[PDB]
Amino acid sequence: TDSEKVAEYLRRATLDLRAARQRIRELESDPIAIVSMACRLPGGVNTPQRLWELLREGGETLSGFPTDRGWDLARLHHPDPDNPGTSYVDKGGFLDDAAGFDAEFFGVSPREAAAMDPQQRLLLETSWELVENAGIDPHSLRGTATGVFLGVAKFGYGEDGYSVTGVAPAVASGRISYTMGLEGPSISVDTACSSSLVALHLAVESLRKGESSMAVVGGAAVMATPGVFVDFSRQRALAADGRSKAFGAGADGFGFSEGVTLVLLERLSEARRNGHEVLAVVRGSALNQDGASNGLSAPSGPAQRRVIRQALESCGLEPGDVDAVEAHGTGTALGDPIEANALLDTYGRDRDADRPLWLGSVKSNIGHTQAAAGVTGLLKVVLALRNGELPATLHVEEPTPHVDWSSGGVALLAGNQPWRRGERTRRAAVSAFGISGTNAHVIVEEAPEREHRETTAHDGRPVPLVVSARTTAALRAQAAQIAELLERPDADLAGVGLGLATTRARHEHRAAVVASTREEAVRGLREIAAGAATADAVVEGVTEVDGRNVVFLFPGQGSQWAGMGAELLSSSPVFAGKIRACDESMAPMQDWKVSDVLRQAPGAPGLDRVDVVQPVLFAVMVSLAELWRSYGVEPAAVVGHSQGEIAAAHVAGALTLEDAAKLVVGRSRLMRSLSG
Amino acid sequence: TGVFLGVAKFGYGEDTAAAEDVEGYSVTGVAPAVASGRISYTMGLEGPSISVDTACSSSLVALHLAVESLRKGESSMAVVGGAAVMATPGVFVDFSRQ
Amino acid sequence: TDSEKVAEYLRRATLDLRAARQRIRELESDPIAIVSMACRLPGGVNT
Amino acid sequence: DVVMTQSPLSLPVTPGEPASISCRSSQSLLHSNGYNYLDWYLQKPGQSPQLLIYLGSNRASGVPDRFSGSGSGTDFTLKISRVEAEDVGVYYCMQSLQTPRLTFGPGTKVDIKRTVAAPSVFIFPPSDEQLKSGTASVVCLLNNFYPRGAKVQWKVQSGNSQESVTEQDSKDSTYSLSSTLTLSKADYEKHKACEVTHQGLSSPVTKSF
Amino acid sequence: EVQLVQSGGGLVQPGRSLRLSCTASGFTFGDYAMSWVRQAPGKGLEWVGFIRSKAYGGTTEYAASVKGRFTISRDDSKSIAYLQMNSLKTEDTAVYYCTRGGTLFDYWGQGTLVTVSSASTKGPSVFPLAPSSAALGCLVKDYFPEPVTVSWNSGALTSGVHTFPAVLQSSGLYSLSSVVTVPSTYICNVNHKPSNTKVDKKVEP
Repeated sequence: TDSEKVAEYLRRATLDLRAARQRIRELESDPIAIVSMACRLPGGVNTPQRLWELLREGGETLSGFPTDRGWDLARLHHPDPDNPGTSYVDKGGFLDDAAGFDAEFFGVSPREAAAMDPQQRLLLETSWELVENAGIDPHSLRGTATGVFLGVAKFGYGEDGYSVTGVAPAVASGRISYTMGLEGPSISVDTACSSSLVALHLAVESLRKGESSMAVVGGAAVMATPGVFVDFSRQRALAADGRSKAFGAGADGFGFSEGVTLVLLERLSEARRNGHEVLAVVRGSALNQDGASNGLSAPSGPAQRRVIRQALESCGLEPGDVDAVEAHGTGTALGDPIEANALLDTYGRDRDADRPLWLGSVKSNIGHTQAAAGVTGLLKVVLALRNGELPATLHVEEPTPHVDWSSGGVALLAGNQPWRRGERTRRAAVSAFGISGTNAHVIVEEAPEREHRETTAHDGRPVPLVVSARTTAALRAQAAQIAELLERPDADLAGVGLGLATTRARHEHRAAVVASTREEAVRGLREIAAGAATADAVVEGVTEVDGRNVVFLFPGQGSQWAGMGAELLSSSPVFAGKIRACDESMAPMQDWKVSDVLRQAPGAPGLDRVDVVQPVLFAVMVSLAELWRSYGVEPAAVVGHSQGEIAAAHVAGALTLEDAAKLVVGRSRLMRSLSG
Repeated sequence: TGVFLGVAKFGYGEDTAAAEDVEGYSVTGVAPAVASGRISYTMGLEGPSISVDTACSSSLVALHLAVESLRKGESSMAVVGGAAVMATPGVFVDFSRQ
Repeated sequence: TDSEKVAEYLRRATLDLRAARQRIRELESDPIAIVSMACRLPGGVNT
Repeated sequence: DVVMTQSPLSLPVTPGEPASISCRSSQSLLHSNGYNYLDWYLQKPGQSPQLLIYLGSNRASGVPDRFSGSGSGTDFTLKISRVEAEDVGVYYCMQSLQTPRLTFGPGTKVDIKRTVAAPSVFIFPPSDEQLKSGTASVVCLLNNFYPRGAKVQWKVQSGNSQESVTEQDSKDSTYSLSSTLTLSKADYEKHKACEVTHQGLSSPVTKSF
Repeated sequence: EVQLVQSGGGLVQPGRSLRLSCTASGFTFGDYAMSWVRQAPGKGLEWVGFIRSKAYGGTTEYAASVKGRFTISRDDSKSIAYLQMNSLKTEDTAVYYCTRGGTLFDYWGQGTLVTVSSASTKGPSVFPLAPSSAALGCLVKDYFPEPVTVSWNSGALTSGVHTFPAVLQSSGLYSLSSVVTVPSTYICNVNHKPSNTKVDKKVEP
């Protein structure tokens, strides 16, 4: 029709235009969800423990120059700041243990493990923990398109054999993808203290280009040699009592020790579709350079204002939509006034009227942490979204008098402020400024609310509790933790063997327990590392082949139990369905019902006449197979004999149900003429 | 205009010892992340500066990133490339005939 | 009749579609150009 | 089956704040498959108007994305997420279920919201040159009576009269009006007086010869 | 991009024709209507001829209240849309411009102003206001032909000065005003293309 094809063309054009504009909008901007996090800060693991707990009050700076490392003491420390080869200020936090490694778990020879920078070992451990704490089985990531975009610097070397020693301290350590088996791009950047931040930026672009599905972003340091603590001491920049004070009355700029941080990013739509967990959203970033300043290492306010405005424009937001900002503290005598003035100029100018812009800094409580500083700031902000509180440590009372602190709507976070949910969706910003002169700004937003769920269980319903992945770890010993890591104060179910990330494929060892009452894991299974058990399966598998071939047997004629169970008939639905189907198939030729005999209901015939015994067993056997096949166990070479030849044929698909049933009954009846 | 480079190897002559470098010319002269900073500071550019390092292919990798920065309307012009090190004799020693 | 209106609307829609496709191509597949080069190489090479 | 159109006819705005305009018809503009035959037009001061959005929500190229259209049946709405200082112009609805369609009519106007001011009326008696040459003239300048609502009565009673207008010219929304009465002195001697009333200035200030 | 090259205009004088036309490029004439809208000074605009022409149909569709007075004409196959304007009238003084559609007036262009009348003259008035107890100005009564520029003291002070364009009014009297505000020496010399007046005014109550 002349008046219809034109309408169809118009409709197609409108739909295509809408789709094209939506695609353009998606390409130029797209929310990125943070799925999981993992960190290793000096003094304690990660997430809550070393965070919302410590961040409530603060502390740190345990000093204690490490003794495990060589680090000749009684010579580095000297009161004279002008001494040639010494350094003052002997404080400064440090990692509890940096030489720890498992080696055998990741499959590396101890000789190669010894000649290995601690950054790589800590990165491997933290990456495994990060993937684990996301509900994603690490073994399923093999062959995917995830990439790593981290930032690492070279901190000292071993000054003291056919290989290594030219590949372990190689900076470009993308061996994480080698061990895990990834295929995305692997990049190691270096842009001084802001490196992690700019690294993050790169990842975002890839996530919007479709060349990667998920990204791993983070940073690390180890501070192996004394090194910096000496050199900066000769520059009179580092100051004593190394507690860094941000926006106060002190000037130290203390170069705090190591720290490792990693986060996992994925496109929001994919995260919603797959069914992962979303913690926070990233929706814009900006990078720039200080340009020609009054010195190689000197901040420039105009560049910071420009980058802040650029980030705000890229996000498509307004400067009045941000409630809290994390600052690049680095407490010195010059950086803090410049940063404060820049923030007042860009975020000020009649912000609201009454709402002040809260300001804080993590480095005032945990230290500079070298290259992994910026991402560490993220680890603060997101937690503030997940607890409805602003962890305002800021261990300094009197503000800096150089900057016009008053006459503005930017209030220092002296105490603590509620951060509850509700209207006016929460937003935050982080910033980083490196030594080389590269500046970065990032805006983050609270995750959408979707939490309804349901409640089930609490019935009898026996639940398997396959071990928490007894694995390649020493074939022993580690079972201990799995025995004790499952301590339940008040909970139930907790399916570990489920698709849950803990799966770990139970690499080699494996173990199991089945119950519905209590734990019973602290029982024999616990002492299985040094003893035996009572009624629990213990296996020494070697996963010779992960997927074994499967065969079934089908000989009976002698089972003759007293009723082939009935509780499974009532509970398992597939068993009952197959039993009923077989009974219906056999109904129109013989009067007896297999279900009635099975239930031992009154009026059922005794298990003496063969005409009942032979068919009933058959009606059971096939059903059992239907159960096994229902659990992903597919046989290949059923070889059962005697009266089970026909059952095997039915399982093999060579015969129909009614044909086999009628053959069974006829054979039994004709044989019944012979007895004694 | 942005800068994208890839370099990493021994710190000049290394060894030796310090003296009286109160200014700090000893740490900002052998850093791999300061080459782009020096180029930007001397030339006066204001684009992003990147000092990537992923071994023998690093230069090409840098090129890829530069393309992205040009297609997003972020940098007007890009200065890509790769620099060797020409450092102290060595390297040959660790290759044990392999 | 109504044919003229439908034709005009279809033409405007096609024009907008062409503009959108050009924008997408410039966003994702815009060719880049090389202006000049410099190098230092073993021996006397320079230029 | 002619269809009328209408609009709020007044919407002072400020930068940053969003804006919305409603537009209703007399009969449904739907077609066999919908796609209401409604278009929006905007004319900036000093240039010919250009199309904004057609067929409901099909914002044309070049137009900033801040504009959006919605509605159906006999009611539609145009929304602007953020208003800026570069758009004052005038906006018109347009229907396409017909063809003999004449001019839009009143449409609607957009101005800058600002605090209400008051006029400062100054009256100037005619000079000798007009009296000795021909007719006379008297002015009743208003001098920044913002917002609109100027009126004059010339109480004596008053026939022919002339007036001018002022626009959003430089600052603080200055609006002014003048009077250009024409009359000889012989018949002007009967009276010795323009009266102006403003929505902000409640008092009807009257000036005499 | 530049397919609107509308040109023409003049004094015409009642009982005459005109050569109003608009040129186009870029697109194709063969599949486009023309349309024509005229905007009256200080009034709403309206369609000149309800053109709906060209294309395959090639019709005319003259507008109401025309009846061939505005001479639809509309030559097509010359990359032009010339519209004849014979037998004009004093009423239809306005700014006319073409369009790039029949029902979707999407692309417009610069119009041409046409005035068909003859009134007023070049006679200034320098009318003083004589404030009693902060107003001052000049009220030149005739400045035709347009335009006429007015300056105060050949520069000097410029604050609180309003050009204040005035209506044509009966008998086509082109009037202007200056209404400069001063507190508590003053020249309102008027410049016109044929001659210059350069006369001041002092206001005394």
